[PDB]
Amino acid sequence: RTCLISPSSTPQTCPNGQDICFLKAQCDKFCSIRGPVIEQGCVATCPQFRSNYRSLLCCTTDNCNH
Amino acid sequence: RTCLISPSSTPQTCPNGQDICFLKAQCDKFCSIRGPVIEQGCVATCPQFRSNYRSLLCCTTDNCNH
Repeated sequence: RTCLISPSSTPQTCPNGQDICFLKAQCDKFCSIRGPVIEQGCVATCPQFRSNYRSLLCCTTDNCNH
Repeated sequence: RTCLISPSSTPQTCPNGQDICFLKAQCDKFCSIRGPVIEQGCVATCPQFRSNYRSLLCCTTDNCNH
């Protein structure tokens, strides 16, 4: 499908297998002052939820990861 | 924490030990007369991604499940 991409959050077209879009907010040792580290794009699966995240969003819809 | 709750989406403090809130949405047959079934609450572990799901948001912050 198509999903949004990180930095700029624009559209990009997945390859076969990347049927799912995601938005992932994760925390470094400096989550509290910097903020979480965001990363969106095309995944093939929904990444299992690491304790360090402020949140995961996994959606099958184009550009749904926003 | 206090997470948003399904039928009505009023905040409710997770039973001590449940810190992550989630928002789920899948379609059923009336997925065109109403839209997807939306279920939101408190959990222990973020739910397993499930193919037949329109979306699944797992966040750890108050009433974020929205």
